Amino acid sequence: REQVKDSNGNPVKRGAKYFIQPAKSNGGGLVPAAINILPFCPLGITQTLLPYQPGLPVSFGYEPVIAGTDYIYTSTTINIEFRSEIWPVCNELSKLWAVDVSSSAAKEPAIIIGGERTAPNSLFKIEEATGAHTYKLTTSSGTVGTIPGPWLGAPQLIATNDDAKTLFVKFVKVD
Amino acid sequence: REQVKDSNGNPVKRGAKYFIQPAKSNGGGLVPAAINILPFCPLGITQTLLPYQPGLPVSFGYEPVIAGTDYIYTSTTINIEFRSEIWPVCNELSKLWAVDVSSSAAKEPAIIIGGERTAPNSLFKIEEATGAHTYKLTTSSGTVGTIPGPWLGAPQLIATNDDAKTLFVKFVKVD
Amino acid sequence: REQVKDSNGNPVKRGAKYFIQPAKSNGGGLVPAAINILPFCPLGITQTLLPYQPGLPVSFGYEPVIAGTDYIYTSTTINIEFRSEIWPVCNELSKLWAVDVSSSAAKEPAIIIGGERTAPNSLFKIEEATGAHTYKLTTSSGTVGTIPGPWLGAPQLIATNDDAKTLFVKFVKVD
Amino acid sequence: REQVKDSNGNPVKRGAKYFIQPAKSNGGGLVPAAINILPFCPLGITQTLLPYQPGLPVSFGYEPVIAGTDYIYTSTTINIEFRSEIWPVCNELSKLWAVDVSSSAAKEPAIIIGGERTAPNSLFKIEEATGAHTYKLTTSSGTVGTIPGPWLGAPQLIATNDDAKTLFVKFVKVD
Ligand code: 68G
Ligand code: 68G
Ligand code: 68G
Ligand code: 68G
Repeated sequence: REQVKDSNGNPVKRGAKYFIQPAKSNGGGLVPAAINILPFCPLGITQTLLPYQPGLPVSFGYEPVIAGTDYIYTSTTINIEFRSEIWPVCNELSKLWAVDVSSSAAKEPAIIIGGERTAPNSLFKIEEATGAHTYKLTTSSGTVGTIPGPWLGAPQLIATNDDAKTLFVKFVKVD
Repeated sequence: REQVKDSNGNPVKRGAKYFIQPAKSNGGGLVPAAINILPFCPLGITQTLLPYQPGLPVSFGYEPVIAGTDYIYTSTTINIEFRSEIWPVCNELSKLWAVDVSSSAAKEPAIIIGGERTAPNSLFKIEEATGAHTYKLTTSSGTVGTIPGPWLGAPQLIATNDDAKTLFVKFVKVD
Repeated sequence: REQVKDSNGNPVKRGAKYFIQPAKSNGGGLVPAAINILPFCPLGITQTLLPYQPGLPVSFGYEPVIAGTDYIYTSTTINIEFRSEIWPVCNELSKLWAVDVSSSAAKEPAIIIGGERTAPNSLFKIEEATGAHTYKLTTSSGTVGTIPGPWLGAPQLIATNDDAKTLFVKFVKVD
Repeated sequence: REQVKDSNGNPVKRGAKYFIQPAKSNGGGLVPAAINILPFCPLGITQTLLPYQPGLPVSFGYEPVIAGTDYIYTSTTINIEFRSEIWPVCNELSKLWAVDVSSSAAKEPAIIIGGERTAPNSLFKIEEATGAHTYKLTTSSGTVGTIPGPWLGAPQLIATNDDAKTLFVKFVKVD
């Protein structure tokens, strides 16, 4: 396991703010977005198609434990949380990424917003991918990938074990 | 072929306005509704969950042809069009029901709003079912049925060969 | 004070279901609708422009008191409440009509959905208007009238003391 | 007239892409946003409340005329256009900023999206303010200012002669 690095080569700091930006793409960062109409909670996660939109920042925290370091390592379980002062819907749910485990979850389940910090579906690992400062995210339900989503076909995050669907990302420090 | 009858026993007249109401249901009539987020045209068709809502009016017209008669007969191809002065979106498409034949069409294709009068996918038949006063609609892609749709699970219309999904309806003359 | 009558001449029953339908109009009954974008709660009340839409039913209950009668009388304070099994937004607020008394209320304040049963802003009286089975509604902030609202200019309910803005209605028993 | 300068001291070039960002603000750049519900075209312009969102790019072009120079000068009439491949609504109107001159225009009219290049209401000037690198925009209806708008109070652009409402901005060169 190695220090995960941001897009400028510096190791990623626990609790600090990063945009997640899909490598080698015309569109922008990852953002919350409704994936169902009504009810529209929990929200899904999509890549915006808009080129200079950087994403909504997130920060990473270890779970469990790791009373050692202010730095994020690969292959080690974290929670991923959106960081926003404003959050005008879905307020009874958290901002933690989580894999949909509801009774309507799809065979490749959507990644939603609203996990509980300790529940197994909220745990991710960051792993090295082939590509400088390029990574992938995994979960116990599969690797994070995409399919075309409901907003003009923008990529929507799901968990999948189809290798051709993996989402490759880099982490861009919020400055 | 028999004369199709409205919910008061009278023959259904070509060009007059009817609500299409699902038989044996605590919900209301059939209404346009978005089935996709963006783009949201073409519109789909959904049964409203609200009990007192009668649906949006439609009318029926022979296609092709038929100049013998004022009435609508079973087993005979017609167009079905919503009738509404107010139509604030998807103005580039008609108000004619049609089966989705677009490149993204599901295996059980949605019934969408926007057909061309002579197009094959715009032709329906009315057929008798058991009782009442009760009918079904058929197209060359299958019988009109429903699945749970994006508006709190409200039934959404589709063309299907699954007999368990048949939507049984009555036609309520508009005042 | 007199028994208020429905559109079919029968006195109005406490707790029973009625559509409120503006007299002498091309459009339909009164319905909840968002009057602001975000936040969209509390909901406003508009007249739908769609001709055969009857409104969302309401029922009237005395407040205070009146331990006497199953019948609604003029000039006597009631609450007005929307009656719907389904209510998919604004759930932390009631379905009682009320006059907006928030810090952003307009000089002619909107009628909103969400009053508290005993608060003074949730109290209405039904009064006779010139017209058979025609009434108006009043509140301590003024008579219920309309202005053009945000949905294609559909009439939105407000409280006003401008006599030219009064909304004249009839009560149509839900059958 | 002076050469207008971007937030890095370089002269602003006609036709190149800039974000317009409000000076001294915890919110982001300027973006199209619906200001009316239905119809929702034309779009208005709002400052986003989200801190890391840079706004949607614009570019500037002389109108009329001026073929001496590549750069944008103060005190000189230009068009301002949003620049975006993705434009999923209001396609019947341009991406040009304009002052609302429609029959429903407020006393301090909204700045809307959809002007005609030669139309008077589509002409702006850039003027210096105090520091930085800081400017304002003016039109023949007044200076561009803001009021709290329909998206959680986010500032919405309008033309005004109220000096207390002046929006002070910098121009951030798009990468
Ligand atoms: C429900 C709540 C949400 C959506 C519907 C939606 C939804 C979305 C969508 C609109 C976009 C991501 C997809 C995309 O790239 O779109 C690209 C941009 C467009 C397609 C053009 C503008 C779309 C407008 C804003 C929506 C019009 C609503 C239509 C008319 C309603 C149709 C309803 C039918 C059922 C009839 C988006 C984005 C987006 N969202 Mg979103 N998002 C949310 C929720 C949140 C939310 C709580 C947050 C934290 C403040 C949040 C953040 C956020 C950020 C930072 C960003 C982006 O940069 C965005 O990519 C962006 O482009 O915004 C313009 N979102 N969020
Ligand atoms: C886009 C355009 C459309 C929808 C999104 C939509 C959509 C819909 C839906 C709302 C309903 C059918 C489903 C139902 O039973 O719901 C029942 C009632 C509700 C679910 C509660 C009210 C929902 C409100 C009105 C909309 C809120 C939208 C949310 C906040 C957007 C968030 C989106 C996320 C992605 C962020 C409906 C109906 C409905 N429609 Mg619809 N419909 C259209 C389009 C039309 C249209 C052109 C017409 C001809 C005038 C038209 C008519 C029409 C009629 C007559 C009726 C009904 O009686 C309805 O069943 C009804 O209950 O209206 C309240 N519609 N139409
Ligand atoms: C937020 C929640 C709501 C709206 C936005 C909205 C809103 C509304 C509106 C849509 C209509 C009343 C005004 C009217 O006559 O419209 C007439 C019909 C149209 C203009 C065409 C269809 C409009 C579609 C459904 C909405 C598209 C959403 C657009 C694309 C979003 C634009 C967002 C911008 C910011 C970018 C309406 C009606 C309406 N509502 Mg509404 N209503 C609600 C809320 C409720 C609600 C909780 C209930 C109890 C189930 C409820 C009931 C209800 C009933 C029974 C009825 C009607 O009969 C309605 O008049 C009707 O025509 O529905 C189609 N509504 N409700
Ligand atoms: C209709 C079309 C539009 C809106 C409703 C709307 C609307 C808006 C709003 C949402 C924001 C600006 C205000 C803001 O800061 O909000 C900040 C973030 C939020 C308030 C949370 C997310 C709200 C979600 C995305 C929409 C939910 C709609 C509700 C559920 C509808 C209920 C309606 C009731 C009547 C029933 C916004 C932005 C926004 N827009 Mg917008 N915008 C448009 C149109 C466009 C448009 C054509 C473009 C060119 C691609 C476009 C771009 C654009 C960009 C780049 C950005 C931003 O960065 C934004 O500030 C942003 O934060 O996006 C999330 N927009 N655009």
